[PDB]
Amino acid sequence: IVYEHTIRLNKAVRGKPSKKAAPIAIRAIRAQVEKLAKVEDVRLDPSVNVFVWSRGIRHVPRRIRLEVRLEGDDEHKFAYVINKDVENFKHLTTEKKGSE
Amino acid sequence: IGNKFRISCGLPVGAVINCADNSGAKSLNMIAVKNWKGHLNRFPKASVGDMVLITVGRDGKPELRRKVTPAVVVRQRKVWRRKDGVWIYFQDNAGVIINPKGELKGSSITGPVAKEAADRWPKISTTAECVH
Amino acid sequence: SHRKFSCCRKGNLGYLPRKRCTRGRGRCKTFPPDVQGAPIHLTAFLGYKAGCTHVMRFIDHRGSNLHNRQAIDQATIIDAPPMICTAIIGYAKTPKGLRAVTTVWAAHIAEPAMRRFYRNYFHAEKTAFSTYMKKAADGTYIKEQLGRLKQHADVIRIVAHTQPALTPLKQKKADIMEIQVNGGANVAEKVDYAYALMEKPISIKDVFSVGAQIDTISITRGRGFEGVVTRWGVTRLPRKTRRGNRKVACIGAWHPANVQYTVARAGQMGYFHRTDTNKQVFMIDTAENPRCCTTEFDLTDKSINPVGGFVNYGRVQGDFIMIKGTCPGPKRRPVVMRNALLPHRNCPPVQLQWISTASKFGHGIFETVEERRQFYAK
Amino acid sequence: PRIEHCSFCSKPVYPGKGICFVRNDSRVFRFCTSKCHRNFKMKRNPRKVRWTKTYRLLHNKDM
RNA sequence: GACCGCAGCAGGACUCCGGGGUCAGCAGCCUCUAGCGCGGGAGCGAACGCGGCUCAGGGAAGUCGGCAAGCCGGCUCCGUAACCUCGGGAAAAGGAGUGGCUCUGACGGCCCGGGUCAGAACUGGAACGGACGCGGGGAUCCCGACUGUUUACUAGAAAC
RNA sequence: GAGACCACCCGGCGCGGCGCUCCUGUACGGCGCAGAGCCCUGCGAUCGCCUGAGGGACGCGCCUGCAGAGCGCGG
Repeated sequence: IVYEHTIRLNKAVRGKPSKKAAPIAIRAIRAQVEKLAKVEDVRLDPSVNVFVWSRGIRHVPRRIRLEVRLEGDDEHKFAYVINKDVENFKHLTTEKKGSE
Repeated sequence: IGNKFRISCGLPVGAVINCADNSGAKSLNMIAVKNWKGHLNRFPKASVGDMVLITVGRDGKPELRRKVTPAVVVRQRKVWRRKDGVWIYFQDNAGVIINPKGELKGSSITGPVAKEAADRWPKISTTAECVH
Repeated sequence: SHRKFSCCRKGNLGYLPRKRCTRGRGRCKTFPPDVQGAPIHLTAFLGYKAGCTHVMRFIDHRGSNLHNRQAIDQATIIDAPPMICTAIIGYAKTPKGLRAVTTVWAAHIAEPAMRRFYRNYFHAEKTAFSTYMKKAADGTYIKEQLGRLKQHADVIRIVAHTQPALTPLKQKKADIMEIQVNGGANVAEKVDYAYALMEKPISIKDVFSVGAQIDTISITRGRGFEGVVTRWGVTRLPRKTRRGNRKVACIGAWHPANVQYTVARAGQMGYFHRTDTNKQVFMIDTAENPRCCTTEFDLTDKSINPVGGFVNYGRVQGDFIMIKGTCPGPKRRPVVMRNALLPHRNCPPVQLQWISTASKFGHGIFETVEERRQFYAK
Repeated sequence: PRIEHCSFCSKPVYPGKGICFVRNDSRVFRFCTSKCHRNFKMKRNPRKVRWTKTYRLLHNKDM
């Protein structure tokens, strides 16, 4: 089950100090995946970390698209969030790739 | 003359306003405003059409200076709201020396003069070239 | 010693205690004088502030510099989804003071009104007026109860519910208000008038007329814990002062040994029930009419909706009342409008030359989407 | 309604919107917005700002 | 980074070697090498503080006092007053220019080097020391000629 | 819409799209006999067109996508 969702990180740091933007952004990615995944464990590929910090700790990209897979077993289902680089974030919305 | 609708007062006391008349004064220092009751700590304030007690600056002709003179502010840099909703402001703050009776001390009022100043004081209205 | 220079107190002690309003919405409290000789009229109506606008007006105020002259004023649109009566409450005048003498509820109470009864409708058991519906339905019980009101009641009130589905907000649960019935020749006529309005819609047009002045009641905009300088209006002290200049310096003398309630102290500013008064009703109309707010000079259909929608409010699909100036409260807040208790005698007559439907979101120059489309054309 | 245009922008000021400046040449300069006014007070040329009808005229996009 | 101050004490400790760019610079501002992430973290984004910005119109009317802040400033080129122990005053005051591109002259050695100084065009919302660095100025009066020195830790002075 | 914490007010929320409106001021790139000139088809600060463009939005309208109302606790 591979969810495909975009997240606007500009909307995430709204209300928080610019110096801690990228750390706040990473937390938002964990929290906003948890809402989609419905499972608590979220592990983000190092690629997701590099993208959020591409333009520094104060000017995180305005939007990031993440492909998240829910692979897990023995009740510890976890979501593995990767970074999908998109030229256009225009007509982009949840695009789950099937189930199980 | 008549009743003046409140306009934002842009020139506090200590303001120096230009002279718009050929009286021979160039700069007028606002000592006070006529009809002002005060509140503790509040400097007197004045706007277009209000009589202000002024003193002529050192640049002025000797006869005019060293005495308090009454004048009416005719131009105000601060924007003000007329009842119709018009917000109007002027390039400079200027005044014309006029006795409380309403006799101008000057033959001509140079430059634009505000409508409010012109209605309240009749002699300013005839003399002013334009009432924008 | 003495203050030396005379200065007034800062703030109205009448408006103390300055606490967040515990009452949920602005309450009518006192209602207009009955008169005892007028067509029976309801005296109040709830509204949700929709927005503010500009209205060009022609002034007929004799003796004023504005006579025979145009003016532009702040208007405040109060969205008015039509209310529905759900009950009638009668009140005996007792020595202790007005005390209720029983209320007769509607045979059928609407879901919005029922939603008000519960904190969570989905998880509740919907057990409201369950045995009441059976006791009524036939309606013989309702008439018997209404008859008890006719003899034992002197002040009659109508309970009414707003429907928030036809309003852009997410309240979903209804707001209930006891609107007084005034002016009828006698109490028996008053309750008869009430039965006709029962379980049927009431519109602002019936309650208030253009040209009348109404008193607007609502909870004010909340600023949270504020400093004395913002909350009570005091001076920011000299900027050469240690420990801060945003504080009243001395809060009392040696004696009285206690801080007096007069002295300004820092607390909650905002969310206060306040009643404004004598705001003239410029225009009552429905947004369903395309030409509802059109005037002869514009020559455009001009509905009440600004281009891009009211800001922090939405569709205003139904009827609306426009008041002169401002009413207490932020946009999206319930505001009880009540007939004036003391109207201003020398108010001019309202004739609106132009209304502004230019977008309030940003600065608008086009009053219709078609008008903005025409300008940008290609 | 009665309408005026910006002396700089050349867009119809709607009634009740805008600021009017009386210049020392006795010329009223009506300004639609604060931006209309600020460009004039920096004497920045009207014909080098594209949104202005003056530049629309120069491009010949709107004349 | 271990010394000395009761501490893993924004305290105090003497040397030696000292890259690049912008620059008059060993200045400020970013960087290569090399070091490295410091008595802890999360939230919320009240009052009030503490540092930092901006503010219409007026402008010291505020105050014991313009305290604090603001102005000014780099370079080139004009233009510089009273006064003077003739050295100074003086950067007096008071102005004008300054960017990018495209060129054109100057200046050596014997076709080979320097990159500074002039002079143009042309271009840009009416902009250029575009960060940074970096006097506000004048008129007087009293003391002490001056550079110096001074009560470690409330007087830096007209005192020595 | 309310707030230090609480409380208050409202609730199958929200996320991220799409229109509308608005902010700024005409996006990258491609094109030109633009361009002061210089020099070989090279160079060039810039300028005009595609473009009141593009980029952005915390206001509105909608779902077109994912979702969203605890047999959690207490009575």
